[PDB]
Amino acid sequence: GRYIGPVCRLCRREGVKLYLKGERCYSPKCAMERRPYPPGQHGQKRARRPSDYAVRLREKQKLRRIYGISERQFRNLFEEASKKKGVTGSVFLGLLESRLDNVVYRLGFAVSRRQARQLVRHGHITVNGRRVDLPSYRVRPGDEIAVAEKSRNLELIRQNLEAMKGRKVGPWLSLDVEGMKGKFLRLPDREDLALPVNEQLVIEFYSR
Amino acid sequence: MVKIRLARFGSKHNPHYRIVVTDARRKRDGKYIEKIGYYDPRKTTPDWLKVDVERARYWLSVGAQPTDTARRLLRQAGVFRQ
Amino acid sequence: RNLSALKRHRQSLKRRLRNKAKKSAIKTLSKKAIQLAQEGKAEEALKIMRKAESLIDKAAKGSTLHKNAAARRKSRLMRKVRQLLEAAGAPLIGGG
Amino acid sequence: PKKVLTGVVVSDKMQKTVTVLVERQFPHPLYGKVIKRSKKYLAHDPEEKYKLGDVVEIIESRPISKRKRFRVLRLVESGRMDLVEKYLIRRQNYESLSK
Amino acid sequence: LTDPIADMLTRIRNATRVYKESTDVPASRFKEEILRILAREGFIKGYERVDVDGKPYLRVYLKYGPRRQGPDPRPEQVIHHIRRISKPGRRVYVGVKEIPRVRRGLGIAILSTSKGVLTDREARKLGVGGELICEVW
Amino acid sequence: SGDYGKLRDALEKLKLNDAALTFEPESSTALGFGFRCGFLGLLHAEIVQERLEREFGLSLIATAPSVVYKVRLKS
Amino acid sequence: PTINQLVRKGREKVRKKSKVPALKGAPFRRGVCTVVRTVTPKKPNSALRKVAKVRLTSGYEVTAYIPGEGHNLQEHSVVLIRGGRVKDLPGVRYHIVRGVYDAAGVKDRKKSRSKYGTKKPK
RNA sequence: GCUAAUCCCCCAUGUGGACCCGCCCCUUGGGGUGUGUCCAAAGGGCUUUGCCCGCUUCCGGAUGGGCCCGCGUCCCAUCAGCUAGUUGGUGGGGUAAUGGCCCACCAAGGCGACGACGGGUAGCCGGUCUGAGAGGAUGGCCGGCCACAGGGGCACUGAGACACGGGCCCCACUCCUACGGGAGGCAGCAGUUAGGAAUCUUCCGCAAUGGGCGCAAGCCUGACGGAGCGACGCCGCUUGGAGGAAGAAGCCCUUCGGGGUGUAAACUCCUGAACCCGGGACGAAACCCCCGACGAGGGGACUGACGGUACCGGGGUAAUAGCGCCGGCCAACUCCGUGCCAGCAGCCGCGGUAAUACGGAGGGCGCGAGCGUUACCCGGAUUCACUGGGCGUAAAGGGCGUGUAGGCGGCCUGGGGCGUCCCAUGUGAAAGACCACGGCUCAACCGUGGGGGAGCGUGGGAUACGCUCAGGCUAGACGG
RNA sequence: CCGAGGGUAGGGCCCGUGACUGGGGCGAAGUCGUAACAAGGUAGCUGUACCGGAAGGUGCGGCUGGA
Ligand code: SF4
Ligand SMILES: [Mg+2]
Ligand SMILES: [Mg+2]
Ligand SMILES: [Mg+2]
Ligand SMILES: [Mg+2]
Ligand SMILES: [Mg+2]
Ligand SMILES: [Mg+2]
Ligand SMILES: [Mg+2]
Ligand SMILES: [Mg+2]
Ligand SMILES: [Mg+2]
Ligand SMILES: [Mg+2]
Ligand SMILES: [Mg+2]
Ligand SMILES: [Mg+2]
Ligand SMILES: [Mg+2]
Ligand SMILES: [Mg+2]
Ligand SMILES: [Mg+2]
Ligand SMILES: [Mg+2]
Ligand SMILES: [Mg+2]
Ligand SMILES: [Mg+2]
Ligand SMILES: [Mg+2]
Ligand SMILES: [Mg+2]
Ligand SMILES: [Mg+2]
Ligand SMILES: [Mg+2]
Ligand SMILES: [Mg+2]
Ligand SMILES: [Mg+2]
Ligand SMILES: [Mg+2]
Ligand SMILES: [Mg+2]
Ligand SMILES: [Mg+2]
Ligand SMILES: [Mg+2]
Ligand SMILES: [Mg+2]
Ligand SMILES: [Mg+2]
Ligand SMILES: [Mg+2]
Ligand SMILES: [Mg+2]
Ligand SMILES: [Mg+2]
Ligand SMILES: [Mg+2]
Ligand SMILES: [Mg+2]
Ligand SMILES: [Mg+2]
Ligand SMILES: [Mg+2]
Ligand SMILES: [Mg+2]
Ligand SMILES: [Mg+2]
Ligand SMILES: [Mg+2]
Ligand SMILES: [Mg+2]
Ligand SMILES: [Mg+2]
Ligand SMILES: [Mg+2]
Ligand SMILES: [Mg+2]
Ligand SMILES: [Mg+2]
Ligand SMILES: [Mg+2]
Ligand SMILES: [Mg+2]
Ligand SMILES: [Mg+2]
Ligand SMILES: [Mg+2]
Ligand SMILES: [Mg+2]
Ligand SMILES: [Mg+2]
Ligand SMILES: [Mg+2]
Ligand SMILES: [Mg+2]
Ligand SMILES: [Mg+2]
Ligand SMILES: [Mg+2]
Ligand SMILES: [Mg+2]
Ligand SMILES: [Mg+2]
Ligand SMILES: [Mg+2]
Ligand SMILES: [Mg+2]
Ligand SMILES: [Mg+2]
Ligand SMILES: [Mg+2]
Ligand SMILES: [Mg+2]
Ligand SMILES: [Mg+2]
Ligand SMILES: [Mg+2]
Ligand SMILES: [Mg+2]
Ligand SMILES: [Mg+2]
Ligand SMILES: [Mg+2]
Ligand SMILES: [Mg+2]
Ligand SMILES: [Mg+2]
Ligand SMILES: [Mg+2]
Ligand SMILES: [Mg+2]
Ligand SMILES: [Mg+2]
Ligand SMILES: [Mg+2]
Ligand SMILES: [Mg+2]
Ligand SMILES: [Mg+2]
Ligand SMILES: [Mg+2]
Ligand SMILES: [Mg+2]
Ligand SMILES: [Mg+2]
Repeated sequence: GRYIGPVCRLCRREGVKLYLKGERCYSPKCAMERRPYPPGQHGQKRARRPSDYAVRLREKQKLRRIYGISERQFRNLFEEASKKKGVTGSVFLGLLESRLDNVVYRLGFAVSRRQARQLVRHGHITVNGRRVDLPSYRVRPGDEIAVAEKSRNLELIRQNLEAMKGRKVGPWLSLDVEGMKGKFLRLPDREDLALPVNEQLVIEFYSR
Repeated sequence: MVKIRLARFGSKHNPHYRIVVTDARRKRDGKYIEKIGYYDPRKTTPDWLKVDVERARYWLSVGAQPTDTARRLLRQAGVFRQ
Repeated sequence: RNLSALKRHRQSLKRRLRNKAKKSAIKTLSKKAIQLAQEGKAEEALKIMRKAESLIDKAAKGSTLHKNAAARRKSRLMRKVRQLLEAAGAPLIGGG
Repeated sequence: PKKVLTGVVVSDKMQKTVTVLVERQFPHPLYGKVIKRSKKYLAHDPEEKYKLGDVVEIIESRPISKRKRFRVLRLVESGRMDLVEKYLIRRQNYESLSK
Repeated sequence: LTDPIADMLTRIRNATRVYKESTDVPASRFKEEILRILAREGFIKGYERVDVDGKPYLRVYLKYGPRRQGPDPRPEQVIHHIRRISKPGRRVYVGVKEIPRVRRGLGIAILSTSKGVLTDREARKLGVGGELICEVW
Repeated sequence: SGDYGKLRDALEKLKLNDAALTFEPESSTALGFGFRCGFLGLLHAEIVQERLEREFGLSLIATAPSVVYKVRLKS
Repeated sequence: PTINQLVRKGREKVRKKSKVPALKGAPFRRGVCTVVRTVTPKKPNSALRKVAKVRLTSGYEVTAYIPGEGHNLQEHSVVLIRGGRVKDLPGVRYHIVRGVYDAAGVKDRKKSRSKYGTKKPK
């Protein structure tokens, strides 16, 4: 299945925080605040003018690791954006951003995307009342994503939810703290996510 | 003779029949003369049984013999309703 | 090792004899009629033609002859006979 | 509809039969150019009233023999022996195409 | 002369490229219909019917852009491109749904239709197709 | 040769009822692809070859047997 | 050519030739080694390249390459060949597959073991 | 020898129907009519001066078929000539029916460079794969058609067969006799064996859908519904999550200062695949019975192979990772070993004692229940070029004329309206592709709806260009 | 009568194989000479003819891709 393994090494290679952990990420304990050069024996040697293939490859790998997705699933979502009408880079981000495990993390039920994945997978999340443990679920406009209340009094969710008391959610979402519930309003515009990714490079990757 | 019967479509453990007028001698999923309605026996959707009442009586009037399950579904659509 | 396909075989044999016997008479009486017509002899020709017409149409109640098989037999027989008579004429009793 | 074609009698030689050479035009499926194709039909002439050079119409019909299933419909033009001459030359050119 | 129309297109092409004021093409009423469109769209100034040693010709009046700056001051052409589509070797016919769009509408296609000689845009407007004569841009 | 096919087959097709027979391939400049066979006694060897010949129509030759000598040179 | 010429004569489809006819035309073929020896390569390489002549089930007899360091094949070894020439050995159009029939895996191999036919070591 | 019937035959009745002849309409044998001849039938249950199922003849319908025709359907021209039932005619035979399908007789015809005949290969289509399209490749599963049932012939019975699990004969093979003769046909489902790189259970159930027979109860149904096995393909899911040192050990590198593996581990917290307990399906309401009338309508009961499965609730454990690669193409580099050896290799090429290219190691890159390899198809290959190529010297102008078929053809008018363009209409099955929505917690998969076109048929229209016909012109061509 | 097929005799095409034979491709460091590339030491090439271990030589005419 999904990757599982050291993730700092991942953010180090891509040369930017991928925020793959939530709490330590915004700390000075992060290897990126700490040692921001790619892993292994050669991270500290001088770079070499990247080939243009590598620049697109590293840009695609960047966007994908952010969301913790397989290349199989990343490739299918990109194919749908392409075959779909409308600007492919944006519909791609939308299609990625419409993911269940992602909307859970983005809402605040979980501190990191890997945790939201486990939150969805362990039964702790409901789409419109019904329990939905599939992490790749396509959340749709006007869907109510909530915490299954037979685990509403759960020490992780309470903590992380209280941490949202105050914090804002994206302009495309809503969140009833202590309702423990949220709405997907519309699918996000490209401007809404401030992603460290030139997604058109991803398009150029897959058109080789 | 000619028949009004169910042709199974759908997938495994997901039967979706078309109610269908065809020659008796074809295999049940083969070429049929006309599709006069459908039928989802698990009622997974609001309208799990459509029948074009006019055509059903036309083939009825012309000699096409409904089975039994098709007769019940046609009846349940008031096709025989005098 | 069995069937009721043996039955169908046995029954088929019975019917084979029945069809054979009927089609034989039909061929024998038609010929006799056409031979009488060729000599004319028209009184006996039309009589045999009528017993041939009879048999032909009795063969086509069942399986020995198709309707259109009897009609073609009857057509050609009534044309051989009549035309042979017409070459010296006089059609006596029943038939035309 | 029974098919109706127009062509020229190219052969008389047969009792109650005329060979009607029939031509058609169409764009090549791949190269688009307009090309001509042609096909000889043996046509039923129950009164041997049709003869060499007769541009005629033939109509699809119940089979009359082997390979004979058009009847001549009506005459359309007479004495077009140029059409016939084209055919025959083509045939005679075949004498030189051997080994 | 195997293709008069082609010959006019090449008579105009060869003359514009040397910046002739005019060029004569032997007369035919079909060519006038084509010239008429080139006039009506401003690819040529116009034409008149002349006598050249007692024979009928069509004097085409050619048009250029302004004299240019720099090395090589030769003006831009108005007729950049004029080329035969349909030809005696391969006639080319299109239905109304297959009328091409020459240079995203910055060019034209001229066609012969049983409703007259038209451009791509009148063809589509009168709902007819026909023989694709040339493209010009 | 290349009755070899009918020989390797005869051997296999008979082993599956002979607990004692053992065979395995070996080559020979003459006469080619054969089999080095273990038997449980001379009379057992006589009976196998009689089966091959009389029930499989095989004409063959019993030889040898020879052993894989290992060699150590200077290396 | 002219359109007319193309109508008269068409274009010819170009038809690919098999580099691997003895397979006929499967992905692999079984066979019995008849000769097992070394062979030398052509310029600019010098080696004692390990090789088998193989009599195939397809009726063909071909020389196949024995990849990897060391091998256990002798005359009368049953073997499986895949497509693939060895460029230094004109005539050698096929590779024996290590770890199938009587061909052992490469001993002590730790890298690329799925080629060379070597199980993951404990 | 006995004997019954819905078995067979004969007589009768003739609504009708068939056949000969005449006449009318109609136009290939379509329809009407007259006379003559000829042709029918069967009984069974019951609650019984009525119902149910049968039955005979006829017309029409519906469905399904046969036959015919236009057009499209691979390679070789180093296959160029082919044809005597051959091509047509007359009359017959045969069939449901046309036909040289068969036959007799007569004529001398038929076909072919627009590729006959011969060879080779091949079931064909909806589709499938690739492709920007055009095109190319393909025809497994599903749907439609065709063909075949050990090899070959044959007919019988029948609405229908020249019949996979019917018959007859011959052959090959295998197997049984008591020695006369006899048995068999898995290209049905399982399954065996052989061949092979390689392809599954001698499973369950007729609960559903569909078929046959029966008034019905019901019976049979290896169709089918399921379950099994195989990562074969696609989709979904897990092997954890958060915290956690300027940072353990081990290992690798090192200018021995240091760097790396690495927040990775440990360890803290908490979540809870597996598993356990309880429940537990949808798919199944008809047939049937009852009221009504056996109808419409009403009411009612029966029935689950899958399966105690899915799924729900409760409890509950930190719980498989691999494979390919790291000279360039191409993403990823160092140490050691080896020393044109052993080995790598898709191409370029690498190895000759300091190898980012061999082998191992550490690190790294890629993908992840997969990853690689071999085979093959389309692409990249405008490298067969219709879209979309070339030929002075790169491959490529015929040695030069003359000319046959063919291709192509200046300027003007009319007729036609074949090509071409337009509009309407029919056909273009279903599945699939596409769009939309909807159902399985998602997706795969499935459902409903929708738009399809080209092509071809019909009808109507147009006439510029190409064509045809008729007629002109003088500029091309030829003549004096 | 026709008729599966069996048989008899004679053709045609294709595949496999064959003593021996022809030339061809290829193969790290064999032998002979040196024909061509620089008037390559006789300008080259060329169609044909004849001759010679081999490249090649020569004749006849041609080409310049030699002056
Ligand atoms: S910690 Fe810093 S590095 Fe490690 S994951 Fe969060 S961001 Fe990426
Ligand atoms: Mg692509
Ligand atoms: Mg007799
Ligand atoms: Mg005839
Ligand atoms: Mg070397
Ligand atoms: Mg080398
Ligand atoms: Mg390995
Ligand atoms: Mg009685
Ligand atoms: Mg009677
Ligand atoms: Mg004859
Ligand atoms: Mg004669
Ligand atoms: Mg033709
Ligand atoms: Mg075949
Ligand atoms: Mg392309
Ligand atoms: Mg296939
Ligand atoms: Mg099929
Ligand atoms: Mg068999
Ligand atoms: Mg048989
Ligand atoms: Mg048989
Ligand atoms: Mg047979
Ligand atoms: Mg019969
Ligand atoms: Mg019957
Ligand atoms: Mg049979
Ligand atoms: Mg049968
Ligand atoms: Mg058959
Ligand atoms: Mg069987
Ligand atoms: Mg089987
Ligand atoms: Mg058996
Ligand atoms: Mg096997
Ligand atoms: Mg085997
Ligand atoms: Mg099996
Ligand atoms: Mg199966
Ligand atoms: Mg059933
Ligand atoms: Mg049933
Ligand atoms: Mg699976
Ligand atoms: Mg440190
Ligand atoms: Mg350390
Ligand atoms: Mg350490
Ligand atoms: Mg350290
Ligand atoms: Mg962790
Ligand atoms: Mg541990
Ligand atoms: Mg707990
Ligand atoms: Mg149920
Ligand atoms: Mg349970
Ligand atoms: Mg790789
Ligand atoms: Mg790559
Ligand atoms: Mg690189
Ligand atoms: Mg390697
Ligand atoms: Mg070294
Ligand atoms: Mg490499
Ligand atoms: Mg290495
Ligand atoms: Mg998966
Ligand atoms: Mg390719
Ligand atoms: Mg490309
Ligand atoms: Mg191409
Ligand atoms: Mg071209
Ligand atoms: Mg080129
Ligand atoms: Mg050259
Ligand atoms: Mg050249
Ligand atoms: Mg020349
Ligand atoms: Mg030349
Ligand atoms: Mg000339
Ligand atoms: Mg000419
Ligand atoms: Mg012409
Ligand atoms: Mg003209
Ligand atoms: Mg027209
Ligand atoms: Mg369709
Ligand atoms: Mg014979
Ligand atoms: Mg015999
Ligand atoms: Mg030979
Ligand atoms: Mg030889
Ligand atoms: Mg010299
Ligand atoms: Mg020299
Ligand atoms: Mg010299
Ligand atoms: Mg010299
Ligand atoms: Mg010379
Ligand atoms: Mg000399
Ligand atoms: Mg000279
Ligand atoms: Mg020179």
